[PDB]
Amino acid sequence: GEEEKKRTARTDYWLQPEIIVKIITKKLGEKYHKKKAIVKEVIDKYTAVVKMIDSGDKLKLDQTHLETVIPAPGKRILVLNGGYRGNEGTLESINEKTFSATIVIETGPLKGRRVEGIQYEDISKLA
Repeated sequence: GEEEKKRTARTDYWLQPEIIVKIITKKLGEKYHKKKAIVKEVIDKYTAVVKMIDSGDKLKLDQTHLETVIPAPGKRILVLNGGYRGNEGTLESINEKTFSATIVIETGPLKGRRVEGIQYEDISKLA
């Protein structure tokens, strides 16, 4: 949004369970590279368990081995960072200019908050 924060780095950990991420590490194999997996469990916030959506395999990858993926408008997302982090949102529209998205909070008393400028790195495709 209209923030004087030139850096959108809220928290260095962004791994939340029940989100889809893309494996950009290739460390476990190319069969896992650029593939989509769901976080089954986060261990130490910087490390999480991802179950391959396609392969079905259970992997143990660090945040640096994973990348947040952004769905289409109308889909649910999990906001990972910011003052809304931990909440669920619906993707309204994306801003590829700032690499951010417009999401509306769908959880708690914050439900109904359509907040814009949420970086693709601060949200994830909800499982």
